[PDB]
Amino acid sequence: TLSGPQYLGEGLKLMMRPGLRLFVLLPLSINLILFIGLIGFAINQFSHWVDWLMPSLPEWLSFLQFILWPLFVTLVLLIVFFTFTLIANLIAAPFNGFLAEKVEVVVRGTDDFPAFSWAELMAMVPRTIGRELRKLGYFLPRAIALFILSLIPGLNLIAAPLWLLFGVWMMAVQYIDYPADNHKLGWNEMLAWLRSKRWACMGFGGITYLVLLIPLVNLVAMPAAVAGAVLFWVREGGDQ
Amino acid sequence: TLSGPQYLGEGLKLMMRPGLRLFVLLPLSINLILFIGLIGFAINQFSHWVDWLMPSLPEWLSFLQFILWPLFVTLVLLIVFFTFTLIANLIAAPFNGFLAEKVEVVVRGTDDFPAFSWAELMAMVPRTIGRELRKLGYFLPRAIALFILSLIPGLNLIAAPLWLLFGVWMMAVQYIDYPADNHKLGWNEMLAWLRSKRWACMGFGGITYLVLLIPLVNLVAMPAAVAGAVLFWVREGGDQ
Amino acid sequence: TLSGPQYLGEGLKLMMRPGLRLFVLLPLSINLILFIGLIGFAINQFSHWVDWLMPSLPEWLSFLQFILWPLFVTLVLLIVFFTFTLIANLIAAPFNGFLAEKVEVVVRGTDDFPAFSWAELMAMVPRTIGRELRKLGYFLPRAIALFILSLIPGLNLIAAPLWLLFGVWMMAVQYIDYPADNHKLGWNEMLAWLRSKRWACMGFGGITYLVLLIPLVNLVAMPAAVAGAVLFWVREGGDQ
Amino acid sequence: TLSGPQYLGEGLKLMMRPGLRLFVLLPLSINLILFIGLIGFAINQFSHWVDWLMPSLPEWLSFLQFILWPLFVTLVLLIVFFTFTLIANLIAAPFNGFLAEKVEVVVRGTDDFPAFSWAELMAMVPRTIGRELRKLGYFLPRAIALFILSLIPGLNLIAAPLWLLFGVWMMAVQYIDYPADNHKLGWNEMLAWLRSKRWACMGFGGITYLVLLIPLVNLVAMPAAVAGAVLFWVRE
Amino acid sequence: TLSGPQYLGEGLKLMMRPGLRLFVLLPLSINLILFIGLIGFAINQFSHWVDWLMPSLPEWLSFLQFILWPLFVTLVLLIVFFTFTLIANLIAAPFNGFLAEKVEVVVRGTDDFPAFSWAELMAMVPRTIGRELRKLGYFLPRAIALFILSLIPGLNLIAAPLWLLFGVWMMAVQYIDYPADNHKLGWNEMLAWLRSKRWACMGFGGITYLVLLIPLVNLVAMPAAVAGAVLFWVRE
Amino acid sequence: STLSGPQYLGEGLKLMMRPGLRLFVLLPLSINLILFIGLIGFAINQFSHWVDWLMPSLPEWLSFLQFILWPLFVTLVLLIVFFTFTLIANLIAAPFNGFLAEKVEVVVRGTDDFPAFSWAELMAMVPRTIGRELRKLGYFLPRAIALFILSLIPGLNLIAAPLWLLFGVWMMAVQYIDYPADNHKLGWNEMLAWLRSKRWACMGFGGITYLVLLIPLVNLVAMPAAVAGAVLFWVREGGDQ
Ligand SMILES: CCCCCCCCO[C@@H]1O[C@H](CO)[C@@H](O)[C@H](O)[C@H]1O
Ligand SMILES: CCCCCCCCO[C@@H]1O[C@H](CO)[C@@H](O)[C@H](O)[C@H]1O
Ligand SMILES: CCCCCCCCO[C@@H]1O[C@H](CO)[C@@H](O)[C@H](O)[C@H]1O
Ligand SMILES: CCCCCCCCO[C@@H]1O[C@H](CO)[C@@H](O)[C@H](O)[C@H]1O
Ligand SMILES: CCCCCCCCO[C@@H]1O[C@H](CO)[C@@H](O)[C@H](O)[C@H]1O
Ligand SMILES: CCCCCCCCO[C@@H]1O[C@H](CO)[C@@H](O)[C@H](O)[C@H]1O
Ligand SMILES: CCCCCCCCO[C@@H]1O[C@H](CO)[C@@H](O)[C@H](O)[C@H]1O
Ligand SMILES: CCCCCCCCO[C@@H]1O[C@H](CO)[C@@H](O)[C@H](O)[C@H]1O
Ligand SMILES: CCCCCCCCO[C@@H]1O[C@H](CO)[C@@H](O)[C@H](O)[C@H]1O
Ligand SMILES: CCCCCCCCO[C@@H]1O[C@H](CO)[C@@H](O)[C@H](O)[C@H]1O
Ligand SMILES: CCCCCCCCO[C@@H]1O[C@H](CO)[C@@H](O)[C@H](O)[C@H]1O
Ligand SMILES: CCCCCCCCO[C@@H]1O[C@H](CO)[C@@H](O)[C@H](O)[C@H]1O
Ligand SMILES: CCCCCCCCO[C@@H]1O[C@H](CO)[C@@H](O)[C@H](O)[C@H]1O
Ligand SMILES: CCCCCCCCO[C@@H]1O[C@H](CO)[C@@H](O)[C@H](O)[C@H]1O
Ligand SMILES: CCCCCCCCO[C@@H]1O[C@H](CO)[C@@H](O)[C@H](O)[C@H]1O
Ligand SMILES: CCCCCCCCO[C@@H]1O[C@H](CO)[C@@H](O)[C@H](O)[C@H]1O
Ligand SMILES: CCCCCCCCO[C@@H]1O[C@H](CO)[C@@H](O)[C@H](O)[C@H]1O
Ligand SMILES: CCCCCCCCO[C@@H]1O[C@H](CO)[C@@H](O)[C@H](O)[C@H]1O
Ligand SMILES: CCCCCCCCO[C@@H]1O[C@H](CO)[C@@H](O)[C@H](O)[C@H]1O
Ligand SMILES: CCCCCCCCO[C@@H]1O[C@H](CO)[C@@H](O)[C@H](O)[C@H]1O
Repeated sequence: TLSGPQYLGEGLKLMMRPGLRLFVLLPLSINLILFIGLIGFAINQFSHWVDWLMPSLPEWLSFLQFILWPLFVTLVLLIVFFTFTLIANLIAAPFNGFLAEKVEVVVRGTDDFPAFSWAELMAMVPRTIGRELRKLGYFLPRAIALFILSLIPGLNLIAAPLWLLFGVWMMAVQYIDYPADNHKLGWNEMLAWLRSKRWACMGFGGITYLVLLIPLVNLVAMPAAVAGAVLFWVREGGDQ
Repeated sequence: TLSGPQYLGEGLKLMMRPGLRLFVLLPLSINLILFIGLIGFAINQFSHWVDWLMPSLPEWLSFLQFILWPLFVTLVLLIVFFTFTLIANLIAAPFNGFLAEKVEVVVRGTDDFPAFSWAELMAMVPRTIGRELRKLGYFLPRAIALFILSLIPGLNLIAAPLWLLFGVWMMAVQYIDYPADNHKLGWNEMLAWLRSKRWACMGFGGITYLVLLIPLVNLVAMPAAVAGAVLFWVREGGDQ
Repeated sequence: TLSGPQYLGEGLKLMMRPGLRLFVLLPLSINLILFIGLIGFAINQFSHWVDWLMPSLPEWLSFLQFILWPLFVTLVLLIVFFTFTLIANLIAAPFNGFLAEKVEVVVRGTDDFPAFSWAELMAMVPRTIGRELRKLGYFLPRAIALFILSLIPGLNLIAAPLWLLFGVWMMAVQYIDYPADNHKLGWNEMLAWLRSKRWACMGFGGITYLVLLIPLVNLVAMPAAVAGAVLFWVREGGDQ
Repeated sequence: TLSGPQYLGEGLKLMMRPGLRLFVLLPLSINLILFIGLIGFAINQFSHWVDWLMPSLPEWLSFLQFILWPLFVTLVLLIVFFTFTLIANLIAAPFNGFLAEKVEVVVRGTDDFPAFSWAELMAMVPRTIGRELRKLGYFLPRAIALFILSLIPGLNLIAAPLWLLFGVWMMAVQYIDYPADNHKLGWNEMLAWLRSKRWACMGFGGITYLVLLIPLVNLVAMPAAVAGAVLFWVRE
Repeated sequence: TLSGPQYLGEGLKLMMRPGLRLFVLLPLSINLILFIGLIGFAINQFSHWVDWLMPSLPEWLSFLQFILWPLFVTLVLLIVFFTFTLIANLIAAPFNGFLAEKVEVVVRGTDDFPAFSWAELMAMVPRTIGRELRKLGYFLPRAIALFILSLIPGLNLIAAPLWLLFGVWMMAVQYIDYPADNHKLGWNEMLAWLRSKRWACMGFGGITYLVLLIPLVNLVAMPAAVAGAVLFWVRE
Repeated sequence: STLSGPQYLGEGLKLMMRPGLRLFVLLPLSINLILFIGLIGFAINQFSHWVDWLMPSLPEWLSFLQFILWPLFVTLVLLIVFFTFTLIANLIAAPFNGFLAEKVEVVVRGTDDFPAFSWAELMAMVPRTIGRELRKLGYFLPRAIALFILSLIPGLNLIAAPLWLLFGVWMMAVQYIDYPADNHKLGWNEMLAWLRSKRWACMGFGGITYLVLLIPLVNLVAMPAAVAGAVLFWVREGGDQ
C-alpha cells in the first residue's frame, strides 16, 4: 500500500522523532572531520599533484603547457572530489548499517529509544564496509560502461537515459541493502528481491536520487533515505 | 490500392466534389464563431485569472511578483488556449461524425449529393461527444505521461520521439474512429483493429499530423482527414 | 610591485601560516550551525509554505493543483536557498571584517600570532553588518537590472557579458572594503578610490570569481580573498 | 502622458465599447474570403507550381527529386503565406485608416456612433494603399539586411537583438501613422516625429509586438493598436 | 587472442613491408588523376548546373533566386563530391580485391612478394565492380531512409545514433567482403557471417570508421583496413 | 575601379583559369602531397609513442583513468599534428604564392600573358617570403589565442564568437593582399595601415576567401584564386606609397 517514492517521505518522519533524531548528525560529522583533516592536506599537495601529471615538454612545445594546465587541474579536482566521496561513504558505511537496525526496532515498536554504543558499531564495521565494497563493485564497472558509451559521438543519446535509470536503481540497492545485509541476505538474493520490487524500489530510488541532488540537504537526506529503506524492507517482506 | 498516407490525398479529392464542398467550411466557421463569442469575455476575465493564481506575498518577497507575473500570465494563456481547442474539438465532434457517415454514402455511391439536416446531427451529438471524450481520455493521460517524462533530465531525449510517434498514432485513432463509431464498433475493437493496420493508419496518421500543423490550413485540412479516414474504413475491412 | 591575481595566491599564503589558520574555521562552524538551525525549520514549514502560495481552486480546475505544485515547491526551495545565502553572508560579515584587521597586523609585522576575542568582534558586528547591507544595496539593484535585461528575448545576449563584468568588479568592493571599513573609510569614497585601481582589483576579482566557481575552494578561498584584499590595502595606497 | 504601452490597453478599451468594434469584424470577414479563395486556388495549382519549380533530371539523378520535393513544396508554402500576409495587410490598410478617423471622433467626443459607408472608404483606398506601400519600403530592406546578417555564423548574435528592436520599432510606424496620415503629414516628418520620443513608441510597439504574437488574439490586438495609436496621436 | 580493433594496427604492419608498400600508392593516384580532371571540369560547368537546377520565376518572384542560390550551389557541390566519392571508390574496387588476394598469401606464408600484372586485375574488374555495385545497393537506401528519418522533428534524435551504428556495420561488410568475394562467398552467408561475428567485425569496423575520419590518413588507412579484413577472414 | 567587394576572388579564379597561369593552380596540391608523403609514414609509426609521452604515469589505483585519459591525449596529439602540418605546408606555400602573385601581376597589367616559371627567382624569393609569413603568424597567433582565452570565460564567449569570425576574415585580407605588397618592398606596418583604409573592400574579399577556404577539396583551387584575387585587389586599388 505504501509502495513507490512515499517511503522516502515517511523515512524523514522516522528521523524527526526523538532518539533517532540525533543519529542524523553522523554523516555530516564524518564528512566534516574527513573534510577538515583532508582539506589542509589537499591544500598543500594540490600544486604538486598537477606537476606530476603534466608531462615534460621541450621549449617549442612549451605552449602546450598553457592548454594542458586547466585539464589536469580539473582532473585533480575531479579525483580529489571522487576520492573524498569514496572515503566518505566508506566511513559512513557502518553508521548507516548501524542506523538501519536502530530504525527498524522503532518501526516495529520494540524500543522507541535505541541506544548508540561503539561496541556493536565496531562489530558491524567489517561486514558493512565489505558490503560497501560489493556495492562499489556492482556500480563502478557499469558506470565506466555507460560513460565510455557516452563518449561516442553517436551513442551518447541512449547513454544519458541509461545513466539516469541506473542511478535511480542504484539508489534502491544502496539503501534497501542496509536492512537486507543486516538480515544476512546474499547479494544475489537481495538484487533479485529488488528486481521483484523493481517498480516500487525504482520509485523510491528515484525520488531519493532527486532529493540527494540538493547539496547541503544531502546530509539530512541520507538518514531519511536509510530509514525509508528500512521501512521498505518491513513493508515489502524480509523472507529470503 | 492506396495503402500508406495516400488516403489523406484521396480525402481531399472527395471533399472537392460538389455537394460535399461546403462542409469544408464547418471547422473553420466553428472556430470563427467560438472565438468571436468567447474573446470578449476572455479579455475581461484574463486579468483577474492570473491575479488568482498569483500567490499573496509579504513585503520582502514582493519583488517576486515582478518575476512571477510573466509565468502565470503565460500559464493562463496556455490554459486559455487548450480550453479553446478542447471546446472547439468537442463542438467539431458531431459535425465530423455526421460527415464521416455522409462521406461514406458518397464513397459507396448510394447518394452522389448528400444533404445536411440538423435532425440527425443533433441526434448524433451525445454519442459523438461521448466518443470525443473517450478519445481525450485515451490521449491526455499518455500525453501527460510523455511530458513528465520530458521534464526528467535523462529521459527527455527518449521523450521527444515517443511524443511524435504517439501523436501520429492518435491521428489515426481520432479520424478512423468516426466511421467506426458510426458503425457501432467497440473502442478496444478499433484500437486492436488499427494495431493490426499499424503501418497503413500510421502513414495516414503521419501525413495528417504534418499537414495539420500548418496553422490556418488546419480548418480546411481536417475534413480531408475525415473523408480520408472514411476511405480507410471503406477500402479496408468493415469486419467486426 | 606586487599585483594581479597573484594577490589571491599570496592571500592564501597568509591564511596558511601559523597564527592565521584556525580563523578559517570561524565561517564553517557558523554555516554549520546556521544550516543545522534553519534546515530543521525549513523541514517543518515546507508544506505550509507551498500550501500558502498555492491558490484555492474550484473542483473542476483542481487538476491545475498538479501543475502549480512543482512550481511553488521550486520557488520555495529557491527562497530557502537564497534566504540561507543572504543570512550566511550577513553572519559571515563580521568574522570577515574582524579578520581583515587581524590579517593586517600580521602583514605589517607587529604581531605574527593574533588572538581571537569575542569582545571586539561583537563590538564590530553592527558596523560591519550594516556595511555588507550597503553592499547588498549596491549589488541587488544592478543585478535585478541586468536580469530584466536578460529576460528580453533580444537583449539577453548582451546581458550575460554585462553580468560577468559586474560580478568581477563586485569581488573587489566586497573584500577590499573589509580592511577599509576597519579604517573608518567612506562607502562612496572607497568606491571612488577603487575606481582608479580598476585593473588590478579586477584581476583580483577575476581570479576571485573563477577560483570561487569551484566548491572545495570557496570555504578556503574567501579567507584567502580577505587576506589578499588586506594585502592589497597595505602595499598600495591607504591614503584618504 | 501614459507611460509605455498603456495606450494599447486604453485603445483596447475603446474598441470594446459598442459602436467601435463591429468595425473590427469588417476586414476580418474580408480576409476570410481572401483566405478561402487563396487556399482553394493553391489547392488546384500546387502541383503545377512544384512541377514548374522542379528541374528535369536524369534517371541517375532522379533520386535527387526526392530531396528537391520537400524543398519547393516548402518554398511554395512560404510564398503562399507571405503573399497572403502581404495581401491581407494590404487589404487591411484602408479599413484601419478608415477606423483611425472613426476612432478619433469618439476620442474627441464628435460622434459616439460612427457611420460606416463604403463611399469614404473607397475614397481613402488610394492614399492609404500608397501609405502602406511606403511602410513596406521602409521595412523590407532592413529586414532582409538583418536576415542576411543572421545567416552569418559569427554576426548572427548581433542580428537577433537588432531584429527584435526593429520589429518593435516598426509596430509604431505602421499604427501611429494611421492617425498622422489622416492628418496629411509627410512620411519623413513622421519618422522624425517618432524618433523624437524613442521610449514611448518603443513601449507601445513593444507590447504591441508581444500581443501580436498571441495567435488568435492578433485579430483583436490590431484594432486596439490602431485606436491606441489614435490616442497616441491625440494626447501627444 | 588477436580479436577486436587490433586487426587495424596489424593490417598497417602488413602494408609497411617491402613489396606491399607499392600497393599503398594506387588509391592516392586514383584520387589524384580523377580529382584533377574532374575538378577542372567542375569549375567550367558549375554555372550551367546551378542555372539549370534553378527554376524560372516571374520578375516579381525573381528575388527568390537569391535564397535558392546558396542552396543549389551547395547541392551541386554535394553531388560533385558524392559523384567523385562514388567514382573514386569504384576504380579502387578491383585494386582492392587484387590487393586482398595478394595480402592473404602473405598471411599464410604462401608468397614473399608478387609482381603486379594487369592481366588478373582486368580479369577481376567486372565481378568485383559488380560486387561494389551491390554494396551501393545495400547502402544507399538505408541512408536515404535514415536521412528522411532525420528530417522528422521528433525522430531526428533517433537518426543520429542509427547513422553511426550502420556506418560502423557497413565498414565491416565493405572490407570483410573483399576476401569473401575472392572465395565466391554467397551474399546471404556473408551477411549472416558478420551477424554471427558482430562484436569482432563491429570493433574492426569501428576503429576503421574512426581512423577513416582522418582526411589524408584515409589513404594510408584503407590498405591497413583491407589487410586487417583479410586477417579477420583467415583467423576466424 | 567599380570592382570593389568580394568579386575579386571570382575574378581571381578567372585569372587562374586562363592559359599561362593555369598550372600554378597545381602548386599547392603538389606541396600538400609531398609534405604528406614524406611525413605520413613517420607520423604513423611514432603516433603511438607521442600520446604515451603526454599521458601521465599513474599508479595501480588510478590506472582506470587511462581509459578516459587515453582518447584525450590522442585527440590533443592529433590536433597538434594537424596544426603543425598546416603550419609547415603554409610556409612551403609562402614563396610559391608570392612567386605566383608576382607572375599574376604581369598578366593583370598586360605585360606578359604567358609568364614563365623558373626555379631561379622562386629560390631567390624564399627567405623574404618565409620571413614575411613568420611576421604574418606573429600578427595572428597572439590575437587568436587572445580570442580563445576570451572564449573560455563563461560570460564572454558570446562576444568571442563574432570577434573570432571578423578577425579570421581580416586575416584573410592580410595574408593574401600582402603577397603583392611584399614583392614591392612594402613595410608591414604601412600595409596594415593601407588595408585598414580599405577595410570595407578587403573585408569583403577576406570574407568570401574565408568561406571558399572552408570547403576542403575546393580550397586547392581556391588558394591560388585568393592569391590572384589579392593581386587584382592590389592593382585596381592604389599601389601607392
Ligand atoms: C584553488 C586553491 C584552493 C586552496 C587549496 C590549494 C592551494 C595551494 O596553494 C599553494 O600551495 C602550494 C603548495 O602546494 C604553495 O607553493 C603556494 O604558495 C600556495 O599558494
Ligand atoms: C555534492 C556531491 C553530490 C554528488 C552525488 C553523486 C552520486 C553518485 O553515486 C554514487 O557514487 C558513489 C561513489 O562515488 C557510490 O558510493 C554510490 O554507490 C553511488 O550511488
Ligand atoms: C530526505 C528528505 C526527503 C524529503 C522527502 C519529502 C517527500 C515529501 O512528500 C510531500 O510532503 C507533503 C507533506 O505534507 C505532502 O503533502 C506531499 O503530497 C508529498 O509529496
Ligand atoms: C470581434 C468582435 C466580437 C463581437 C462581440 C459580440 C457580438 C457583438 O458585440 C456585442 O455582443 C453582445 C452579446 O455578447 C450583443 O448583445 C450586442 O448586440 C453586441 O453589439
Ligand atoms: C476587439 C474589440 C472587442 C471584442 C468584443 C468585446 C466584448 C464586449 O463585451 C462582452 O459583450 C457585451 C458587450 O458587447 C458585454 O455586455 C459582455 O458582458 C461582455 O462579455
Ligand atoms: C487571451 C486574450 C487575452 C489577451 C488580450 C489582452 C488582455 C488584457 O486584458 C486587460 O483586462 C482589463 C481589465 O478590465 C481590460 O481593460 C482589458 O480587458 C485589458 O486591458
Ligand atoms: C519581465 C519582467 C517583469 C515585467 C513587469 C511585471 C509587472 C508585474 O506587476 C504586476 O502588474 C499587474 C497588473 O498590471 C498586477 O496584477 C500584479 O499584481 C503586479 O505584480
Ligand atoms: C487558468 C485560470 C486560472 C484559474 C483561476 C480561475 C479563477 C478562480 O477563482 C475564481 O474566480 C471567480 C471570478 O472572479 C470567483 O467567482 C470565484 O470565487 C473564484 O474561485
Ligand atoms: C481568446 C480565446 C483564447 C485564445 C484562443 C486560442 C485559439 C488557438 O486556436 C488554434 O490556433 C492555431 C494557431 O495558433 C490554429 O492553427 C488552430 O487551428 C486553432 O485550433
Ligand atoms: C529543502 C528542504 C526540503 C524540505 C522537505 C520537507 C518535507 C517534509 O516536511 C515535513 O514532514 C511533514 C510530513 O510528515 C510535512 O507535512 C511538513 O513539511 C514537515 O512536517
Ligand atoms: C496579455 C497581457 C495582459 C496584461 C493585462 C494587464 C492589465 C491589468 O489590469 C489593468 O492594468 C492596467 C494597466 O495597464 C490598469 O490601468 C487597469 O486599471 C487594470 O484593470
Ligand atoms: C460579413 C459581416 C461583416 C460585418 C461588418 C460590420 C460593419 C459595422 O457596421 C457599422 O456598425 C456601427 C456600430 O458599430 C454603426 O455605427 C454603423 O452604422 C454600421 O455601418
Ligand atoms: C480561425 C480564426 C479566424 C481565421 C481568419 C484569419 C484570416 C487572416 O487575417 C489576416 O492574417 C494575416 C497574417 O496572419 C494578417 O497579417 C492580417 O492582418 C490579417 O488580416
Ligand atoms: C521576407 C519574405 C517576404 C516578405 C514576407 C512578409 C510579408 C508581410 O510582412 C508584413 O506585411 C505588413 C504590411 O502592412 C507590414 O506592415 C509588416 O511590417 C510586414 O512585416
Ligand atoms: C499554404 C497556405 C498557408 C497560409 C496559412 C495562413 C496562416 C495565417 O495564420 C496566422 O498566422 C499568425 C502569425 O503569423 C497568427 O498569429 C494568426 O492567428 C494566424 O491567423
Ligand atoms: C547518391 C549519389 C551520390 C553517391 C552517394 C554515396 C556517397 C559515397 O558513399 C560511400 O561509397 C563508398 C564506395 O563508393 C563506400 O565505400 C562507403 O561505404 C560509402 O559511404
Ligand atoms: C539523401 C542521400 C543521403 C546519402 C548520404 C550518404 C553520404 C555517404 O556518406 C559517407 O559516410 C562514410 C562513413 O559512414 C564516410 O566515410 C564517407 O566520407 C561518406 O561520403
Ligand atoms: C613544383 C613544380 C612547378 C610546376 C607547376 C607549374 C609551374 C609552371 O607553370 C607553367 O609555366 C609555363 C612556362 O614555364 C607556362 O607557359 C604555363 O602556363 C604555366 O602554367
Ligand atoms: C578553433 C578553430 C580552429 C579551425 C582550424 C584552424 C584555423 C587556424 O589555422 C591557422 O591559421 C593561421 C593564420 O593564417 C595559419 O597561419 C596557420 O597555418 C593555420 O594553421
Ligand atoms: C603528417 C600527417 C598529418 C596529416 C595532416 C593533413 C591535414 C590536411 O588538411 C586538409 O588538407 C587539405 C589541403 O591539403 C585542405 O583542403 C583541407 O582543408 C584540410 O582539412
